[PDB]
Amino acid sequence: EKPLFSVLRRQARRNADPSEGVAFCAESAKFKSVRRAQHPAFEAFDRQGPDGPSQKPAPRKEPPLPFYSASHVPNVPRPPPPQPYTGPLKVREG
Amino acid sequence: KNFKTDLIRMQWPAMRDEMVRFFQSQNAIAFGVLGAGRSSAVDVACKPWKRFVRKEDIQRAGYVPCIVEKYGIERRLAIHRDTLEALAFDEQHGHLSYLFQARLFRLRIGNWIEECIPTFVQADPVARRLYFVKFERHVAGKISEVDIPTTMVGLLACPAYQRGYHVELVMPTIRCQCVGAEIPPPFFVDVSRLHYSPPYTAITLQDLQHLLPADGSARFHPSYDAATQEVAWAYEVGSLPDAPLPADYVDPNFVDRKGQKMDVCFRNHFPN
Amino acid sequence: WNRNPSARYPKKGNKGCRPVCRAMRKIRKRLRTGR
Amino acid sequence: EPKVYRQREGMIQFVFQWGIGNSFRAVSANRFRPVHAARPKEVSIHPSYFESPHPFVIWEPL
Amino acid sequence: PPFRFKAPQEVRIKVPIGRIPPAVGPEIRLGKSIVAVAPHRVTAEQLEDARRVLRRVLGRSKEVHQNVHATYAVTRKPEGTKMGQGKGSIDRFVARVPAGRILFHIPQINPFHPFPEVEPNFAAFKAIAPRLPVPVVFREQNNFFQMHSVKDLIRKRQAEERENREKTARDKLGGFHTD
RNA sequence: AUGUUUGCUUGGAAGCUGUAGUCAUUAAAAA
RNA sequence: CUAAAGAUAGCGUGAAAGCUCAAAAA
RNA sequence: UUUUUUU
RNA sequence: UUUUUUUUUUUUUUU
Repeated sequence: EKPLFSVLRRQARRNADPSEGVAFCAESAKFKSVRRAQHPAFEAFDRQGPDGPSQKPAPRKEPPLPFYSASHVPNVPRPPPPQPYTGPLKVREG
Repeated sequence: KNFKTDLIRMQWPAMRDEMVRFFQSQNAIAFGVLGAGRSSAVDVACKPWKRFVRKEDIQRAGYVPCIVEKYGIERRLAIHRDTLEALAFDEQHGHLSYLFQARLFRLRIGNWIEECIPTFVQADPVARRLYFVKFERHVAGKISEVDIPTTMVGLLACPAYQRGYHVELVMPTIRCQCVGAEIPPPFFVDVSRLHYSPPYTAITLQDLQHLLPADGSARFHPSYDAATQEVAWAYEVGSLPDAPLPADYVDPNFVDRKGQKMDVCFRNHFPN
Repeated sequence: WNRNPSARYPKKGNKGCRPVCRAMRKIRKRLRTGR
Repeated sequence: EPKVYRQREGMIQFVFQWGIGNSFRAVSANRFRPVHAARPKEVSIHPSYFESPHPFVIWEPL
Repeated sequence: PPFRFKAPQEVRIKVPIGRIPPAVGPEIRLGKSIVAVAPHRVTAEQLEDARRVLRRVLGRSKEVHQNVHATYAVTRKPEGTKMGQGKGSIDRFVARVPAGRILFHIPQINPFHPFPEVEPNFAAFKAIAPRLPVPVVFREQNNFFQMHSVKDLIRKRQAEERENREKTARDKLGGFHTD
């Protein structure tokens, strides 16, 4: 948080190609993925994320509130500006 | 000994067949009553929205204006009040139903058919009226977030309730991701087996997970936790523990005209 | 109750719904809007 | 007979920020009042739209 | 799991007398529910008396919940003050209850599904509606759908039996050919 | 209609001064 | 004649008796 | 110089 | 069911 006047240390980048688990199968003498088969849509959703520019808000986990609550009011009349992104960078194909 | 008994016993097999046949016939429509393999779609006609026409005019005329907007051009339609409200308010002593937003409307305009789902509804708080209803297209293969309602019809068969214990329905609706050509029907909570426990008793979504389509078209929200996401409770009245006020609580008595919080709420000396 | 003085006689046809010195006009509206 | 409406192949969704103009809004006096506010609108547009014929013409996304 | 959430606390701060804003949308609550029709002020004593009457009428086995809490403070001129000498001391607390807001509700679900011939019970709400300074209307929403109704099936069966009977009667006399 | 004035309070409590419970009738020359 | 009849909804008495209603039949 | 009550 | 309203200056309600 505090001010810094110096060149920041080198930060290693993160990959974009996660691993996968496979197991042998004698019924075809081949290695099959351990993940459960699903719809392409589901597969895509889980992997990348929601398809489209926008989506619906998240559902409620906790039980409802026994009394009314004005949850449709923002925290502040004037939200602060967005903060910069900080983290590992994507690795470009060589 | 009497002959009527004998006759009745002899005739019972025949009588059974009639009920069997009646239920079969009833079931035939799909080409039990509470089965998951039941469609819920509706088909209604519409009228075009004329140029230089206001909302008010249409409303006064006896119609509900609507528009259709995603995966296509913006289309304007008008649906009869007596036709729309009937679906909207499907209870004699109820308000806007949950099921209203969980269907597949096959609207017909001119020479075109649109398979849509209402998203946005503008209804009177007290009176039963519809001002404006928006629609969203549904295309096969695209993820569609839909809130499927739950039913607890089989409440009489509850040992807990029989014994005099209190039973509640926590979750009225469950979120799902529809990909298929049709929306799954309302879920049924089978409460026939719910015994009272000293601490508390509850039912989760893991039990109801078996009600989803076999083809895998529908799926619950990943955010949920089937191992801990309760849907129904069973406890004793006046035997609950004390808990503090939630941090995300907003007092409705300090809301501005604009929908903003009062200056007072930002003060140090502002409990809750 | 508010019934004696002349600032509470309703408008009749051809007055504009706001004659001189009226209070009930703004009282009823306010009442309905919230008391 | 009746037919099911189907969108054109290759179409995608796109959110237009700031706003969308028209004949009316073409006029300066008929412009938007808080000109720096955000007025997003979701519209379907072909990806090929974002292709200029001449190099001297470019498309600023922001 | 279930919890007994603590009620809010009154705010000991002088506030304006501004108007009551309207409601955003209709509030849906399972089971029986009582709501207002017009905006007005309600006092903590009024709400407490309504709660006591509801509890006495219903009994100790049923459960009830409150949806409105008294937090808005209001001042009053003490007896013995001049025209204008500043704001008066806090007098009482009221709750800004706009039209359509819910006051009380019983999540209890009618178990009697195959008995649509009987209207719901609103004796508890009747016992307190005269007390309230606002007009109230009873409400009871459930998960019951048209599709899942036995009335339709009964109707269908009656029709079928009628038809069958008619057919039989016509065929018996032999005034027309068969098949 | 009947077991049945079913039970505990109560000097006494029948369906009908309080409260708990709140189902039992059609069946053995049916195999 | 067949069918049906709440542990008991409204009267009544001193502890009782008695009547009526619901259900059933028509 | 009254209107309405589907099939 | 409608024409008839504070038409509450008087008569009149003649539909």
